[PDB]
Amino acid sequence: LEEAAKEVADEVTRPRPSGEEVLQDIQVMLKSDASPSSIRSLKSDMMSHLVKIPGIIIAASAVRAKATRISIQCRSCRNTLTNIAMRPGLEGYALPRK
Amino acid sequence: TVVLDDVELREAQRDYLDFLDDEEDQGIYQSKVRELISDNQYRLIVNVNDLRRKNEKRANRLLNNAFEELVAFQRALKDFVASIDATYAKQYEEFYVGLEGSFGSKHVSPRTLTSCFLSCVVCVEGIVTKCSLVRPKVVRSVHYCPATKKTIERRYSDLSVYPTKDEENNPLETEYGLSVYKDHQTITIQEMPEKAPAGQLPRSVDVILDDDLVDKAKPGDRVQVVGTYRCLPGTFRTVLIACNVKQMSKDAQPSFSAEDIAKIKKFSKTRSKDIFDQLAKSLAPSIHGHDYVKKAILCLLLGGVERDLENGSHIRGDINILLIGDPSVAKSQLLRYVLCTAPRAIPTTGRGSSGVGLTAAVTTDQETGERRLEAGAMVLADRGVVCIDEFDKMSDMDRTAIHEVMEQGRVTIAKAGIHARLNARCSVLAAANPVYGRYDQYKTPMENIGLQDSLLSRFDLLFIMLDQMDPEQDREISDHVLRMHRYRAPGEQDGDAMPLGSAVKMVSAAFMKKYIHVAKIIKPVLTQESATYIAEEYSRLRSQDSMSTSPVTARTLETLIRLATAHAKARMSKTVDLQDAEEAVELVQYAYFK
Amino acid sequence: VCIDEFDKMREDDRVAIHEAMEQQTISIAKAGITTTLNSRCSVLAAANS
Amino acid sequence: EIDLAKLKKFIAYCRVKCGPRLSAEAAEKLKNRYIIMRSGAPITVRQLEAIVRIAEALSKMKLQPFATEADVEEALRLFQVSTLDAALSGTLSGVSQEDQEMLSRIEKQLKRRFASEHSIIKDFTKQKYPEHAIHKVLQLMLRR
Amino acid sequence: QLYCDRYLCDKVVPGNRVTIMGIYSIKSYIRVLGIQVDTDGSVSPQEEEEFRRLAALPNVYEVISKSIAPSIFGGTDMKKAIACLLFGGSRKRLPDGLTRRGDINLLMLGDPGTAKSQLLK
Ligand SMILES: Nc1ncnc2c1ncn2[C@@H]1O[C@H](COP(=O)(O)OP(=O)(O)O)[C@@H](O)[C@H]1O
Ligand SMILES: [Mg+2]
Repeated sequence: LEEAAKEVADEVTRPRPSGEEVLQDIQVMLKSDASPSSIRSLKSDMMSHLVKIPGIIIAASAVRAKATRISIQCRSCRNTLTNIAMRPGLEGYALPRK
Repeated sequence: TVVLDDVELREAQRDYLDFLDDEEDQGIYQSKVRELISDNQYRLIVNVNDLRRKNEKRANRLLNNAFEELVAFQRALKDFVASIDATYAKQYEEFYVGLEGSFGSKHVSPRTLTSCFLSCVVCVEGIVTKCSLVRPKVVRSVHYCPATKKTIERRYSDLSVYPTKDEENNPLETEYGLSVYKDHQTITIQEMPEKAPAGQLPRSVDVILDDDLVDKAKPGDRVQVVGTYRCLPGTFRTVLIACNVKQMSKDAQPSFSAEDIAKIKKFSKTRSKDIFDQLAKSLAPSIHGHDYVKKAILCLLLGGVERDLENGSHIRGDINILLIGDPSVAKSQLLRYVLCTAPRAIPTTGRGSSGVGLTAAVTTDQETGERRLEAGAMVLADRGVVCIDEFDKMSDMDRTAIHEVMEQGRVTIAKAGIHARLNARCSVLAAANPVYGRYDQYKTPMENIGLQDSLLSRFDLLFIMLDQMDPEQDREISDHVLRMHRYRAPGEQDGDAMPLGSAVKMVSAAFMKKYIHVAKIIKPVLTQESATYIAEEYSRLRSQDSMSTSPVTARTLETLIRLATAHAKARMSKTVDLQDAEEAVELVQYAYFK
Repeated sequence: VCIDEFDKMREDDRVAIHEAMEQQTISIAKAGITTTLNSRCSVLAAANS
Repeated sequence: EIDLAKLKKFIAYCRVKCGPRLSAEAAEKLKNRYIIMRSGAPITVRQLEAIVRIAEALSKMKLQPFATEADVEEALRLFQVSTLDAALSGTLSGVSQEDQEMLSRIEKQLKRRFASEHSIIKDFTKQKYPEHAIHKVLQLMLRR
Repeated sequence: QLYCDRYLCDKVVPGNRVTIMGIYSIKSYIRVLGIQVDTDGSVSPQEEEEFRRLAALPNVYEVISKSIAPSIFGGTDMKKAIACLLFGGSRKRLPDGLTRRGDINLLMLGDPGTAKSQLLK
């Protein structure tokens, strides 16, 4: 859906000014009128399943930066693995074996 | 694996050199480098729009890829300087390029500085809060190996690692002269506190300064810096590398809309004399009485005009008012009005800001054990307003530190081996309940709280409000209070109250805020008539001083001058007026005489 | 907000409750920006001293 | 009598549905009464607003968009019970002309003595002075 | 644990009632994808009629006072004060846009031995 938003946005705004010609990614945020599911009514079944729940926020973190696209270099061999996507979520990283 | 030729870098460097080759054209950049050479500095300034005009493609290339393009640019600049003079180029190992001009999307604020701008040029505008000490950063270290009789070099740049042994473990001695070092300071910027929502969080951005850029900034300065926003080595941390810094004027201007200007000019020309009184009534309409106090508060907002003499004087235009009165009086409500009303204000308690307190303070980082000069609440209020509540509860250190800013408008700190002299020129509205309540009109105003009488001398005005049990007056206040209680919005059915939302004749606060901002731009000067009139009034007040608040002194004279100057702003008069001094005189007489 | 032994607040809490009752808001100052948290809550305090 | 949940449901329902205002007749009744307490005195403008909110709370029970003079009378009755409670609490606490007077007496006696620390405090406490009043006077002289 | 990265992030402050659309996930957290904020506010006819009935009662003040805390011993118009706190005043908006607290705050000083902890509970 995001890629669809990317293309349709581009062609709609195809003649961008100079410098603006570079296309930027789009966050296709979502919403719904469906009834929120109670937080207590949550089980492992809906893992990796879209859920809508109510709530009240107790704490917030600072606006930090997390890496989506990364590239690394083999320190000795110079072998470079470029444009590695890092999965969205609260994960760390993954180093190649060699 | 040795790079031989970069045609892109080759052409890009040539394009800059052609741009710098400003002889067929007006000579603006050729003159600049000539002036730079005479200046003996090594950081040229560049307007981006000139590059756009001469080559839009190159400018877009620069802004989208800041790092490599600048490296080509610095290459061209050094080559161009060497063309004009080789030896002067040989003085410096390198040269630097300062950007300037308009940036459509890349001109942002720390609030709006998104992660998307990484590797792009960005012109971040904001306010400095924290500054680190100047430190010499090593960039290129030369070593000598007596065993091999061989010299070895290393460059760090973006890249324990300090080499000390040859591969054969020969000792290495560092040629300190040949090694390259550069002063390097770090500061932090935040959004301008006036234009920032209370709901959102701080967005602090770290800035790196090097070479001449190091001490071209201090805490509590409104600046815009153009630089290359970059990540850091490792989820990552991100910092901005400065390419050029400039301290914009803190006054700025009320751009807003011409409609606001027309409405202001229309309203001002409607009743210029009554604008002062009308504003006062509409200043704090939720509170009945204390009209003279409202007049003074308006005078505080508009303030005076600083006068600076040949002797380096900085005779302040700011006004400082102290309010004392029993609890359950609208003093606190007055401050809420001023915060909502003032153009550039900031609240604070008797404690002051956490850790830093009222004025600045030195704080170790505790994440790396690194000293940081943190601006305080007072410093951020420079050329603005500060509202202090529970002013009696000020700490003794702050009770001393307030003296300097009240007198000189600048706070100094040499402690922790850290030297700084910050600007804190800020009209201050302080308030404090009397101790144990129950003010007595027999002791000094100091004795009811305790201020040493230096602060009372420093404050331009002191107003005392007492909880008099007059049935008529209490009826007037209470009837006003209940009228506010009974008041309901035109659109409502007397039913439910306002929703509990997550978000947070009489003129509007915003329009008033716009007008005082416009009035603050106005610079009313003195009139010989009013100067003669006020001088007689002061001498009259000296004659009144025979009778036995503080006695009239030269402090009171200058206080009246600022008050007339403030009223001169209130009517937008380009000069002071007898009305201005006359309003100030009665105001002062009301303050010292009940 | 039911508060048993309201006298035994923390000192920072004692600072915070001032604005809270006076404004129904908790203000946290981080340098210049001072974020605000709405607390339009009634309070039932209890104490002994 | 009413269920715990039912009371909660009523409380939420009336709150979200009704924020009562003050009727003009009830308002002037309170106004004259407020002046009487001031002349009799203590009552403050903060207490006036607190009484107003209590009256709104009372009328919100009956869901009246306006608060009656009887509703004001109910609030003043409860407030005056709190005011009598406040008088004895101020007697307990010592927080006030008499408090001002004894603090001045404490200041004068201390100046007579001087111008251990525990012994001084205990002797002042044994002279029919509160410890909090002694501590307050100590803080003030340090500030002064 | 909620995880908002792009423009969805930084749209909220702690304490707000909101409704999130996201993905249940475990490392146990949410990959949030959409947010709705209760920027204002958040009833069967029978409940309405009951509350209309109850408010119309002449001794609704007295019954509410007595009915709330019969379990506790030693209550006389403290129950009334607890009620009025629960009902609360009107969060008035002043003509010039300022606001006054709609709440009422009560203090129960005196004997900790008395079972007011039950009353708070
Ligand atoms: N002249 C007045 N007109 C209207 N309200 C007043 C007046 N004097 C006091 N008040 C009331 O006092 C309350 C605020 O008191 P506050 O300023 O916090 O006390 P202090 O500043 O002495 O600590 C407001 O609710 C306001 O209604
Ligand atoms: Mg106050």
